[PDB]
Amino acid sequence: KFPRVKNWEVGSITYDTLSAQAQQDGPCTPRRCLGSLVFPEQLLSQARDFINQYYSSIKRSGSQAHEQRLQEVEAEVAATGTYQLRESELVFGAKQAWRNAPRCVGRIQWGKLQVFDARDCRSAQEMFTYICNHIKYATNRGNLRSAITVFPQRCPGRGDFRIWNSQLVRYAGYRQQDGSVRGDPANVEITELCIQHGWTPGNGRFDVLPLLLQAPDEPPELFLLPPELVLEVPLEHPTLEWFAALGLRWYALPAVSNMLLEIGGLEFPAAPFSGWYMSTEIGTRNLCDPHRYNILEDVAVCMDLDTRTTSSLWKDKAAVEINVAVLHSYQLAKVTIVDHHAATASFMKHLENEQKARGGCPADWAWIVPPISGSLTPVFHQEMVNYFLSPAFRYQPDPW
Amino acid sequence: KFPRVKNWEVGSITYDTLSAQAQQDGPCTPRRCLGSLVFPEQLLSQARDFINQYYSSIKRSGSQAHEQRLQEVEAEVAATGTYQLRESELVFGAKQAWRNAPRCVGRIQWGKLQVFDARDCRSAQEMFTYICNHIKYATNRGNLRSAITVFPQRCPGRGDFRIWNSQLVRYAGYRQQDGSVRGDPANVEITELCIQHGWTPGNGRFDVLPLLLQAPDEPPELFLLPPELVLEVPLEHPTLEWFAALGLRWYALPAVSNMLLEIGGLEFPAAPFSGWYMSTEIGTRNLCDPHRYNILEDVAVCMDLDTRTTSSLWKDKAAVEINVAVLHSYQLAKVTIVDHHAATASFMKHLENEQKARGGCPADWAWIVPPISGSLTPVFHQEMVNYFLSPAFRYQPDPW
Ligand code: HEM
Ligand code: HEM
Ligand SMILES: O=[N+]([O-])c1ccc2cn[nH]c2c1
Ligand SMILES: O=[N+]([O-])c1ccc2cn[nH]c2c1
Ligand code: NA
Ligand SMILES: [Zn+2]
Repeated sequence: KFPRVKNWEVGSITYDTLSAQAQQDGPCTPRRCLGSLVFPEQLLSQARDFINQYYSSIKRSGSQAHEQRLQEVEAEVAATGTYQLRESELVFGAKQAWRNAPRCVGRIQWGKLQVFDARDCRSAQEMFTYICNHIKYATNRGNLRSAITVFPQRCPGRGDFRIWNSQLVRYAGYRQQDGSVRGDPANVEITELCIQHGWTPGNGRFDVLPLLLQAPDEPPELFLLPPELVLEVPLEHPTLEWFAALGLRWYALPAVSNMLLEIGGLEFPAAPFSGWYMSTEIGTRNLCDPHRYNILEDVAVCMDLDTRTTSSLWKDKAAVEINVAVLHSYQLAKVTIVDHHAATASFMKHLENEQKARGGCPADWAWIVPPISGSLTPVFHQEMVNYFLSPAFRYQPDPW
Repeated sequence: KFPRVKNWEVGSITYDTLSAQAQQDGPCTPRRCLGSLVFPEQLLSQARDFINQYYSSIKRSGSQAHEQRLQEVEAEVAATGTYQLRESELVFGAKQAWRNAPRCVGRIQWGKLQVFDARDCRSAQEMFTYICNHIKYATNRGNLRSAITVFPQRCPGRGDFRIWNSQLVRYAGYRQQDGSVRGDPANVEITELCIQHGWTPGNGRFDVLPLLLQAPDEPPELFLLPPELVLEVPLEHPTLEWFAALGLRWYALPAVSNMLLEIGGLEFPAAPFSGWYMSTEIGTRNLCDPHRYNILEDVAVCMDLDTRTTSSLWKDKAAVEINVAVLHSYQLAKVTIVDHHAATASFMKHLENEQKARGGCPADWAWIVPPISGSLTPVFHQEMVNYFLSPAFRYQPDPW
């Protein structure tokens, strides 16, 4: 009943006993594995389980306080169909959700998370203020700090609060007449939506998009982040002098804003969170994916590489230097960043810590292993077990 | 019912209808995914299914010959508890087994497999002759040809033919008294077994191991491969002149010899197959894996790289050049080899062919994506479905 998990580099063996307690069910079946794919009484059950987790965490399970809390939750759900989380529970819940995220390699930092309680938010304007304060705190002038802001939970009698943008800071993507895209191709849809809602666009490759914020049962409202709040880093290479001339740059703060936070059966459709970048996401994914900025060929040509044949590994060489530039640039600008070697090494420690703590750790191998130099990192040689635990961060349909 | 499979680079969508027809079951459940883990009547149902597959392949399903064959097989099983394959079925079966291997990126060449029928093999000595013949045919002085030699099947009241070695060509691994290992650490166990059975061990880093061949109900017999039959490639770099001095080398023929070929319920414990190398297996895994030759640091030092900090990406830079050396060296020696870019590109074509041919393709994402520069290849951005189809190549316990 317990999956044997082996590490092929050292040969060590462990058994995931935590998986046996996975809340929901994934896409896999004994007939076929779908691991590579990206995407009343029920409420009470989840609520009771979460409360049990909370009291267990503070070493007070089975106490009068524990029993009282369970009774209160039941009473509220019986009377309103929902319930109110206590401040301390929201904090605990948010940390667990990050802890439970199978695709996150930076989980060793799970317990260090600043939680901003915005459950009293009433308007899009107030949403904006909350978001600006989050960005300010999180950016901390380069010494990034992990944070999450939680807006009002989904209610049975009203619409949801939603942040239309996928991240708080993203670059516009403008479709050109010739069929090409200026800016980030991943952001074409949201870019066009902003324009449709009244935003006169820029014409650059790195235009910070306005926020399209939605209050319950109301059309989304446009808000522009003060430039002074958006910390960016100009990209240069330590030896390749011409690299800085490409005019490339990236933002400091990776802040996912389109996921749903689930705590004890309660759902928070708007709960943006942020940490700091692992260099490969910028250097490899954002800059080199064929469907993103796709700068590989241009960089290789500037590096005087032989792009005539694949065997020269011109692509690999260019990607490595682009990653070097990202690391060099962030360190120079004094903006928090972590390379894939340091990040994966820290995750191995996280796995060890979690084995002792809960007897396992939900991890998605395809996402944990970096987009470049996979086998050069320890996680590549580590077998993993992927499963769903709650509290959790979940994907949800776009509000439009 | 039919899993939706998406390519994230192009946005194309397909449905794997083939998976719903997968015979055997895998390790995954809706509770948890174990996709990253490395490891009479029943016979008749498997036999009938395979016979049906064969007749469908020659467009004669439902014919008198088809029915007569099904009846013939049923009669044989009732009279002996097993049955024999016709040569044409054996050839078809072997090809399907390769076609069905989820972890193989070279499947576009599946139809070109040359199948050698060695079911008439009478002894370990004859087994050796067959193996040497295979090596000669397959190597072809550098112009590699894919092939498989099928030895007698497993049958009741008789032992099995077995090749103890994991591959026909492997380098010895000598555990030094100081804890280290001279040669390939992955081959320590097999090296020590060869020694026990009377082999006089060498002391080099690249000593070609002898073959430990087992005939039914007989102890394994030692056989030395004539040096002239084992084609090897000395490794050098196109610009780094000192690389050649490292004395690195690798063999031309990758020939897996410890897997079990399963066809229509029948099992062939000894059926060695071979193709040609994808450069990353040698350059990245064999030479750079921590638990293998682990030459990364030494090469980085010779390259004058700053090995003090991980953020300089010295590991990545060294790995790329080692891979360049491999490609350059095999091309210079005129020995067939394929880089990861060309291999993955060909696999995308194979997926397209298979979608039209069978409505799907069992593929293990974790194994298909190369150990370096994953996202730089098209397969990384392609969702895959992993399932078991028969005929198939399966892992089996070591004979000892
Ligand atoms: C402290 C620095 C952090 C690092 C280095 C880190 C790194 C990563 C990486 C590399 C990914 C995969 C690529 C991607 O999804 O774009 C990821 C995914 C994820 N991370 Fe973390 N992370 C950090 C902080 C956080 C925080 C603060 C939270 C939440 C409180 C979090 C929640 C998640 C979630 C939910 C995902 C999955 C996103 C998805 O499925 O698209 N991470 N993280
Ligand atoms: C012709 C060129 C070929 C190429 C470039 C190729 C490449 C690969 C690669 C890269 C792997 C990954 C396994 C590893 O990491 O060692 C693999 C696995 C595999 N290949 Fe192919 N292959 C070829 C031919 C063949 C042939 C001729 C067969 C069978 C008739 C075959 C059967 C398999 C099987 C069964 C596996 C799984 C082995 C394991 O998991 O240990 N391959 N191949
Ligand atoms: O805070 N996050 O969930 C998050 C998401 C993606 C990346 C990439 N580098 N760092 C990250 C942090
Ligand atoms: O013969 N094979 O199945 C096989 C196994 C691993 C590799 C790596 N490059 N080529 C290969 C062929
Ligand atoms: Na990003
Ligand atoms: Zn799975």
